[PDB]
Amino acid sequence: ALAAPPGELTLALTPDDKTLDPASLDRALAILAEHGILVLTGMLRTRLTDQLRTAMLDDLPEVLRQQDVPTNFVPGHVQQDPPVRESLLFPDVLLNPVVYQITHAVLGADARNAVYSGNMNLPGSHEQPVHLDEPHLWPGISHPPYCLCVDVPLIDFTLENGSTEYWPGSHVLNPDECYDERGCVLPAELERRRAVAPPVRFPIPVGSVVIRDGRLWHRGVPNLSAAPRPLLAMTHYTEWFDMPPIQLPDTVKSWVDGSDRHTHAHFVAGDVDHLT
Ligand code: NI
Repeated sequence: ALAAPPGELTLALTPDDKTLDPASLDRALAILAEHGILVLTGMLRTRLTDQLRTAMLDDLPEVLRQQDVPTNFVPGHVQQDPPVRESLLFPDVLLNPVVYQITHAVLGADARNAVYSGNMNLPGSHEQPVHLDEPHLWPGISHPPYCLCVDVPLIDFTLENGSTEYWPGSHVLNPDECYDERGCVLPAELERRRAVAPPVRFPIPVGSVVIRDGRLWHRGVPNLSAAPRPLLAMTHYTEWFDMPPIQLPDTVKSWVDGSDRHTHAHFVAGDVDHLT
């Protein structure tokens, strides 16, 4: 069992680091190209993650009261958006300079964030099937990345509370008849891959940010703790990939809109209801 993120996937920062130096950026990119997953430690201040964790746990009762609680694949992996109230929208989270340095270098200067969502993994949750969150664009074709998932754990993720299983290097795999309509990986391909490059799972401390290819094979797993495990999730896409805009209150337009760290946003006059 791993006690920490593996050194080969990890770059250590502080919240004062606003850019990676050239050698660190090169390493970040080499990790993403080879392994499809990069763990950045020490990115976000406690003040921010505390507030986001508290807001998501406070919203959970409303989410659980809905008629059909929306889940990712199997019981206990609840889809839950974080609030888009002005007081909980932070430049260092939505427009993190290190994250965008990386996504600009991989996806281009006009890459844009188009997801502001989350995954609440409840106590007693089930095992998800191995899947990709975003598909390859044509079957049987090798092509470069068009999207990067930016995952923000809001508590310490442990082997006990449902730290995600990742399949390193799987982001480039796209043989024929590999994926079903839900993005789940066909069992024959899973087992062939396992023999060559087995999956890994490891603790990730709150304050970290995980950047990964949207095509990376992974699965959520059971949370065997007594506490819900919140993840905040964003996804950067090439400018040409069609996505609906993120609904944001126009009280953040001044700093969101016109930044060179792009967001595909629609700005609204009221407060936005993130939950319904
Ligand atoms: Ni997933």
